[PDB]
Amino acid sequence: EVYGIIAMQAAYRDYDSGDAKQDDNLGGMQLNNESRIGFRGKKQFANFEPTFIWQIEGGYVDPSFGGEGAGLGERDTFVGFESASWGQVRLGRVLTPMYELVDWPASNPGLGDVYDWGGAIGGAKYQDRQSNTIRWDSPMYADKFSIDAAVGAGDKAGLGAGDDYWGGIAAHYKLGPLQLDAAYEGNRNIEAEGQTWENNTYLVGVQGWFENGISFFAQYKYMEADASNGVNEKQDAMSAGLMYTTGDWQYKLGYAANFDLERDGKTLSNTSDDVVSAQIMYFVDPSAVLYARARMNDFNEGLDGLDDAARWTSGTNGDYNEYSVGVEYYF
Amino acid sequence: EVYGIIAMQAAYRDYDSGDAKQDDNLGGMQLNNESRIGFRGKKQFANFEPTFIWQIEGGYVDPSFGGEGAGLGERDTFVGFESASWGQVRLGRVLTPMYELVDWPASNPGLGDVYDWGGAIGGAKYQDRQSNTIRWDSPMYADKFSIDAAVGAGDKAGLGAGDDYWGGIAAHYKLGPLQLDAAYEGNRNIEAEGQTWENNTYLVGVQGWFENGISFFAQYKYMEADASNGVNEKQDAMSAGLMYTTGDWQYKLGYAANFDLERDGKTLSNTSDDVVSAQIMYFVDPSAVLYARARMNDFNEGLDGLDDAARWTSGTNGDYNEYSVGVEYYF
Amino acid sequence: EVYGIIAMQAAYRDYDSGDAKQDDNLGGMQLNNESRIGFRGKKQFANFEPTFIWQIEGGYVDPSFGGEGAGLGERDTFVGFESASWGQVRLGRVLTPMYELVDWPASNPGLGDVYDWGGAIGGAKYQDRQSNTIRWDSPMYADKFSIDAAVGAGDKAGLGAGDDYWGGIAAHYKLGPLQLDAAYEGNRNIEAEGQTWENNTYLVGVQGWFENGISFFAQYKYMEADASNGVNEKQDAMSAGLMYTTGDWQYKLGYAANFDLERDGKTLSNTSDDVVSAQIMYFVDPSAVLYARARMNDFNEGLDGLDDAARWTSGTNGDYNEYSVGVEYYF
Amino acid sequence: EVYGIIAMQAAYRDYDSGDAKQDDNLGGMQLNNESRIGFRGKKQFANFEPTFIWQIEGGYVDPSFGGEGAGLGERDTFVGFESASWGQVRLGRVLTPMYELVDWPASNPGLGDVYDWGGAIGGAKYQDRQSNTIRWDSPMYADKFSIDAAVGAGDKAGLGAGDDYWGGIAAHYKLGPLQLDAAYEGNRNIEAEGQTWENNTYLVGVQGWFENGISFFAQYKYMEADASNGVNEKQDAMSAGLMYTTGDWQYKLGYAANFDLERDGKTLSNTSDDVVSAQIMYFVDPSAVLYARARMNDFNEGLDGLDDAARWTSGTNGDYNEYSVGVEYYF
Amino acid sequence: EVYGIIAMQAAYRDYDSGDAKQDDNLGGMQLNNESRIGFRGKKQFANFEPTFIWQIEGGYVDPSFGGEGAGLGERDTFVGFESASWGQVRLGRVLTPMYELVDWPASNPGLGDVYDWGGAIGGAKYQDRQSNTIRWDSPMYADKFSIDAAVGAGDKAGLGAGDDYWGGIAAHYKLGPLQLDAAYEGNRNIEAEGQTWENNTYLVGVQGWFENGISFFAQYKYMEADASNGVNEKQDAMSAGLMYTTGDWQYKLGYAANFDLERDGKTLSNTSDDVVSAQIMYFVDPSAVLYARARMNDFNEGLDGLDDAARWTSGTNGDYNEYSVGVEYYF
Amino acid sequence: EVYGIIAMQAAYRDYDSGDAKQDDNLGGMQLNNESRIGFRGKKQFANFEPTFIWQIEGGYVDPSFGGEGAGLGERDTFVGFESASWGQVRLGRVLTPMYELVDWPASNPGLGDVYDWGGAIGGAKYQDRQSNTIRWDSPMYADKFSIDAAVGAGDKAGLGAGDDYWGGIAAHYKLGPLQLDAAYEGNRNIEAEGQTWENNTYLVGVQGWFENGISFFAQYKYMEADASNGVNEKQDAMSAGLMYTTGDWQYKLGYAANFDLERDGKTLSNTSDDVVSAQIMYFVDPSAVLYARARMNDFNEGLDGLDDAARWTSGTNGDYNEYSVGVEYYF
Amino acid sequence: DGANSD
Ligand code: NA
Ligand code: NA
Ligand code: NA
Ligand code: NA
Ligand code: NA
Ligand code: NA
Ligand code: NA
Ligand code: NA
Ligand code: NA
Ligand code: NA
Ligand code: NA
Ligand code: NA
Ligand code: NA
Ligand code: NA
Repeated sequence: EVYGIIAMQAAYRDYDSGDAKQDDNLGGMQLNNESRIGFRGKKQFANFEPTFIWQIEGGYVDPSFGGEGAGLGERDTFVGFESASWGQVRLGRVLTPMYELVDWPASNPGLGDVYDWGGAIGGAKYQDRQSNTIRWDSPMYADKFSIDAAVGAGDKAGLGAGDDYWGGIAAHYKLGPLQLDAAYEGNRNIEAEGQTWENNTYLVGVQGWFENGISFFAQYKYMEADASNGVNEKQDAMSAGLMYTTGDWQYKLGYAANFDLERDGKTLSNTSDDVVSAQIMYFVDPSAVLYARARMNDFNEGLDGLDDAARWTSGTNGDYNEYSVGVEYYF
Repeated sequence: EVYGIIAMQAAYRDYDSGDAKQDDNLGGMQLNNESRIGFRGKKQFANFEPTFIWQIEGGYVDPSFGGEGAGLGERDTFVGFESASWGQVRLGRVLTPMYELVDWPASNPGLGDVYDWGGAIGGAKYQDRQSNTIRWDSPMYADKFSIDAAVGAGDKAGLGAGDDYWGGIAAHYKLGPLQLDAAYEGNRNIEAEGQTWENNTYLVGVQGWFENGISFFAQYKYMEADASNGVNEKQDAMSAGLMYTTGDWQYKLGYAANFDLERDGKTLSNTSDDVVSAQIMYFVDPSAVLYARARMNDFNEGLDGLDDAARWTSGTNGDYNEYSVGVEYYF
Repeated sequence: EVYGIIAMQAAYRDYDSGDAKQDDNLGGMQLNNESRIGFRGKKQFANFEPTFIWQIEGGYVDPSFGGEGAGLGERDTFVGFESASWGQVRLGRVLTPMYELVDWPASNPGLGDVYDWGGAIGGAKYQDRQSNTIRWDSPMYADKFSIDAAVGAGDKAGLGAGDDYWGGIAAHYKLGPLQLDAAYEGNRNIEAEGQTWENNTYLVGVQGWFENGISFFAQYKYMEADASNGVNEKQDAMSAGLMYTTGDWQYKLGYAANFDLERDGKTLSNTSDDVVSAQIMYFVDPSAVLYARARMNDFNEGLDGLDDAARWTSGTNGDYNEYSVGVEYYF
Repeated sequence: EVYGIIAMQAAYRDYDSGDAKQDDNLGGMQLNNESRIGFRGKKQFANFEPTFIWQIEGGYVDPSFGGEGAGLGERDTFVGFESASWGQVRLGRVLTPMYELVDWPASNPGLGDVYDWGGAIGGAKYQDRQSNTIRWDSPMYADKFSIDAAVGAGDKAGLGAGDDYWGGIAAHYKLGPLQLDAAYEGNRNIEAEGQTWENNTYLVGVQGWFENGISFFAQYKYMEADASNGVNEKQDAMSAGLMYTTGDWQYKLGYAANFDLERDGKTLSNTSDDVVSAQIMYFVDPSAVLYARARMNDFNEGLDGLDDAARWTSGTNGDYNEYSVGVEYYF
Repeated sequence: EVYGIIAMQAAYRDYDSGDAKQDDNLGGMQLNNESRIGFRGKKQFANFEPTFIWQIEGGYVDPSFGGEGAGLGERDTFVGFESASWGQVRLGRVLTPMYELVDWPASNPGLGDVYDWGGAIGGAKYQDRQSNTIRWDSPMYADKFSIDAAVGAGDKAGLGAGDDYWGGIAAHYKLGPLQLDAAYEGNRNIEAEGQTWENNTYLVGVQGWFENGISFFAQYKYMEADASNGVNEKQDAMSAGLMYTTGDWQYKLGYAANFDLERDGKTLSNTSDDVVSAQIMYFVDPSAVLYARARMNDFNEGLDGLDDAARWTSGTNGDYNEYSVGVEYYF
Repeated sequence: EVYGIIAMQAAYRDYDSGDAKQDDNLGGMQLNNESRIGFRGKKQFANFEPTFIWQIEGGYVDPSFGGEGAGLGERDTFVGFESASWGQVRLGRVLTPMYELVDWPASNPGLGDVYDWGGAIGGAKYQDRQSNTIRWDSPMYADKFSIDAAVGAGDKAGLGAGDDYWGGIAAHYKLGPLQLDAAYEGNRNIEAEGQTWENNTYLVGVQGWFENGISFFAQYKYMEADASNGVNEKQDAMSAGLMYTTGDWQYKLGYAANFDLERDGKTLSNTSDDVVSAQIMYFVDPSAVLYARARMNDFNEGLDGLDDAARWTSGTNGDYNEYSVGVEYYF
Repeated sequence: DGANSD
């Protein structure tokens, strides 16, 4: 089958970076065209009971801040096998068990700048959608509880330019209207900032959906990092969102924050970021949503890494607020 | 739906640039494979009257003078809505109302080197296919006259690297067998040559189709440009074509020229370009055409920009003639 | 029609390059995802007896040692015409008549590093899949014998940066359970190493499939090359494979080698490569295979080109072993 | 007056031509006797102010690779007039203004095979000693600046077998211990290789004599040539020498090279020559010198002209080394 | 008589070998104690006119990368005779005529890794300090020209484990402020890599000292070797240094390089080394100096010998930079 | 029983040795008369189960390049015993298992100069016909596979002038229309070139006869040798032939080559031989053949052994072509 | 199919 998500967002950002020209360049109206096409299939092999699965998804065809055009293979693209008894195995490019909870529900709406790829820790907090990955997603035991487990090569190892690697695990338990979530990720042999790091991230969170129309999520994230010369970094983060869905409408309030980074026991001044976000969504069709969204990003004010040079963060480019309306359609 | 244009052109280029080695490099036989695949669809949302439309078109899969491979999203790719009374609005990557007329009919056959991206004027005379664009296409009011209007971000703004922007408007009027066309495009905040430019291009043109089988087009294009240090540039251009369609054949004659560039009132000598072109086309099938084409490109002799460095034109590489055969098939 | 090959390979490589860190970087576990999607179709034009054919194949969506994503057009992408009497012609990006025999059967399993793009000769021993190509494939005359013939522009010429070109021819004869293969390719006007080269490659080979379950192939490859300064280069190569097919299983043993290169009659020591490879394959379905493979690559020690710099070969990165399992599924 | 140069050179040449017999024939010990006798006089005519001058110089009486015997008139042989105010005019057989600088200082010691008559360009780079020439030599104006200027008939025209001709000019400027040199020569109507050529040669150079005994010269030579079938040729050359004179000894180190010939914009590989030379000289008398010299010539490996036959060059006979002692006596 | 050189050098090495642990092991701060004590004397025998001479020198008492302690006799240790008329003859352990020039001036400052014992050739390019040696030193004939000549036993022959031997000669010529150097060494019956080698090394060089305080040296080294299985190897090297001496200070820049090795006509890629070195020296006393030194070593990447095993070079341990301060005191 | 082969070959040889007279002597027409008489018998001894067998075959009565006359016993001459159950043992003068495969099929037609006694390896690659030999020939077990095994004294041991000896084994396998051949031979205590050698030769080969009239053979030979002074030599050779038999006619194409010899890791340049041969044979009678044959021998350029003297090969006498007709009659 | 040249 061919499948797609046609997704367009008109988003205006007003920055406050401390440079008028920098504010002028990064800000303005842009279209974030995240439409993507994919191919997918199953097949019952004659000489193997579990059903073979495969998918090839293209990338965003024209995101904001990027040029036009995407290749086949940039998003979830894999082969694998599935059995009703033991779940699903997937080889290729997939989401890490940790990242999947970081992205949904905890990065929506527009909380990603802070809670996804934001943060100041050194090394690699976790991977987000990684090539060279093998991932097991177990079935929902007793229609209540599931496990996600994966190991894979690192970014540099996937180019023959390193020996980075990672493992991760996540679990979910459904308890009536609430679901409890726990996730872990460990990255190893990460070459960055002239050092080599080991990262360890842990996540717990809760999601709730109620018959009266209130739904919410709340997540707590703890990331540790250790350099090979003995430096240690630790950072805390959280994410929460509250939603009331009535009729064709979903009202959403979102909050996520990173707290000050602690290096060798010393708290670093102004290494926290946070975002507050409100979003109105309209179910215009069983296959599409319209939405309007406003959010304010207050980013960290800077920090140096372990090479005495500036360490890049989602805050480097400056604080900004964003107003956006959009559409997403699935087929 | 999936659609495609399968397009192959075998083109021999004979250069006469003043360097025999360069002539051998640029010239010779090449295959210009302008084939592209696209996906598009319509969808009636349950809770919104105007019909949703979308398209994702791929790039040329192997053009001459370029490498192989093209991504999805490189050509016209957009979302939008349409209604019978007020037309269609499109957001995403589409042609500007000005460019669409420069391209068709005025760049066919092989007049593009002069009339499309040719010319010596500074700044950004007009955009062609532009991302980060909203474009309204009016219906053909009273089966007589139509409006095309769009605003969008500029090349640099789409990377967060500028604040350029642009707007454009075009109109068509049917008067019996003639169609009158007028267009305008103004580009703003164009960073080039160490200056900041304002561009304003004006276009009027006529197209005619007669029951006797003769068809013709003629366009006059006027480009003004203003740099931020006070320099003024003006360049005039033209394009015309005459074709006779009889039975399964179309004979076509095309001529286009840009005339000498005027900077601060002084016309710069030998900065004019023109092309003459002949094309034989065979309607090999309701969905395909064969064609053979010859054209002679005589380009301008050079000019410096406002940074006292050479300004690139379609003539930079040298004069050349072209002999080509080709096929185009639509599905 | 849409078509694809879904092909996934888990490959562990153990390197021996003479550099520790490099061994750690290049070696390790990777996923080599050679999945690819294509579109192809035929069309009978009303006014042209030969039937129109076309194809657009995408590239590997996530190969080892590379990033994710492939564009449409990276693999066999062409237009053409075909007839029952004189075969088919293809214009575009196709395999060279010689290369098709170098790749299949002679580069499988994992013999390619030695026999495909391996070797030390200068210039361009042959092309592998070239744009700007016209290729004729005759029918199987008398259901016994076929001809493949092609000419095309070179790598630099396809960018307007050179005037290289090449021609090639290949022939096969069916003799009971045996197939006799002969091929030639000559490349001209190759600019490399400060010289201008002419290459001439010759290949002879045999394939056999027997009712007893044994099948085999063997090829002998002779490459000559001539620089514009009078230097002559010569290198020979071979490849062979032995297969036992029983039931749903295939045992395959493969060996390939490049021999010492000769420069102006002088043998250069340690300019030889060879690879030994073993493979067990399971016909898991009429449209899919599973396979396990191990191979040993022993590469040349390096050589200088004619510009007093090191000339790249498949051995530059070092000797290595590889252990792999994989899946291939066709649709 | 009668005058002479008694000059005898014993030279052993070791050739390395790629043919044994040829090394045998061209190489070996030879005596190169460049002795020559001359007559010259002045005469103050009673009815004409400028003084009449004339000279008749003989050729080399038994050079190497030639038979014995020379006629009177083979070297500088001329009539002319001279005045203190306007210099001297010479009619007859004389050196061209350009050639005189190529020969001295730039061809000594043993640099002549490369920088004198060596090179691969077509036509006639310059004349050397040319009959049918009128040459003007200005005085040393302000004991600072001098002009040499000449026009003459060409080699074929001097036999009534053509209409080739040439003109040339040279200038010298003394700047303290330095002398700046520039020369130009243009040959016209040169019939060779089935074409008709025009050559334009340009020269710049510096000479220095310093009070501590250091002297040096360095020249840059630029050769252009244009054939009547549209072909263009270009070749660059250089020559330099370093000298120390103390007491009765002079040490000399010399190097000169032609670079690869460029034809129609394309560089021809290994059409370059170079020579290195060392010479020790003993001032055995105010009127004579003894000297020992060793030099190595590495010549181009061959090239074709515009009639597709080998074009003769200074390398045609092969690379060689030469060791020689000799004597020169002046009277 | 007792004599000594008290020599201490504090040196920091930063390595880049491709393994971090090795880089850590070989690098760091070390003290290189090259102090040595010696005894020497003369004696006029009653019944022998030439004066008896003898010397016994100890080794470095604590060099970097070695344990502490040295024996008497590890350095120049000999008997001999002297006459004013025929120079001096020495029997025993001395520097070979060539090595003495390699070491001084051509190995200073810290160019020794490249120019002294660096290089890739097989056999023995030359001996350095050699036991079981006889060496003649001519007087300075005419206060201008001297000969150093020696013959001796080889490394294995001095243990009764071979029959290697060697001869060598060097000459120096004073030319005003210049000294011309030429040396040769031939080693025979050298057993290595399963073969028996002959080496022949040649050196030419010049040193100059000028009254204004500039001094320099420059050397060119040519090593060829022939193995008993017919393999021939050739490698070039050079070394040069520039010094400005003003007052109590000497500024030094040094460069040395070995070039790519040639085996049977094949250039071995990346078997060349080079070093750049800077040194400031303080004449702290007529008998002592202080110095500071910085140097960068870029070594070859490895090569196998003729036994298909790695051939040790001074590059085996990896590239490194060195910063050092030191003292030398003569008494 | 009396038996014979009546065999005459008229052969014209044209040599190309680089020496006339040498070409003249070796060349010309000669008659090569390989006719020979033999006597044979079987005999059932009363008191020994295995049957007694014996043969005495004479030599060639007048071969080319030799004098007239042959004695009884020069060719296969033996006593022995044979049994249906275990095959036959033979004592005397026989072909060695290995020589039998080199000679037939691999030395016909006229491939022997290269593949039989050709080759450059030192020592003794193998024996051919040897006295003092015991050879066991197994039966064709299961009508599929046979073993040949033999040991014997060496050439010098059979005259009481040495202690050389040898052993060998060969095996044959029937696979439908194919015969697989493998053989081995080792020679020991071989005195030559002042050393004592060990040789080891290995051969694998295939022959096929198919009902459609095509037959073929192909052999691969690898020869190693090790001297008592430690030198090791290695050489490759191969042989193949193609036959089409229709009616009373046999067309045969033959090719064989020895490749460059490797001594102690060094490839010796131009120590390879190859021969191409074509033969047309007429089955003139059930007991006789006529034939015409042409072949080209291109031999090695020379090599020295381990006593620094030229080592004799089949190339010693020069390259030659041979055109010949002949007859063979059996009774 | 294809290569990996450099
Ligand atoms: Na964009
Ligand atoms: Na990543
Ligand atoms: Na899951
Ligand atoms: Na790795
Ligand atoms: Na070209
Ligand atoms: Na319109
Ligand atoms: Na990858
Ligand atoms: Na290519
Ligand atoms: Na074919
Ligand atoms: Na002349
Ligand atoms: Na003058
Ligand atoms: Na120490
Ligand atoms: Na030594
Ligand atoms: Na047998």
